[PDB]
Amino acid sequence: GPLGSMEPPLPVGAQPLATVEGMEMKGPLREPCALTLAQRNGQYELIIQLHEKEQHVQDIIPINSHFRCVQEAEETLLIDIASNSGCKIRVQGDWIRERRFEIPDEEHCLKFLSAVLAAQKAQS
Repeated sequence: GPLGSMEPPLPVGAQPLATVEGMEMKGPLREPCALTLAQRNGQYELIIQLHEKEQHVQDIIPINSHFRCVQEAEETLLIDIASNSGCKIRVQGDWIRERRFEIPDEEHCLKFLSAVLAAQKAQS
């Protein structure tokens, strides 16, 4: 019913815990995107989707020490929700040097931040 006529863009094995629409900002320019948290193989992983004109690029960014989500701060992994209402976060790790992301949808931001925060909180 809720599923589309064709397999979803996200991995089949992946279990999208939460899905939200955000915007990826980069020094030279920005580009609309979407942040989706999913659990695969009993592990937590964050998938970043870019609304690229060509095709939705699938970026697999596993959640762990290498992956960090800082909410408008140098390193505020413990707290992220406190800064609701248009939340801006930054991701840095082996997969990517540094990229910015934002979610203007507060209601959606709560689920995204809560799910992602819980994932990192549980790991560390």
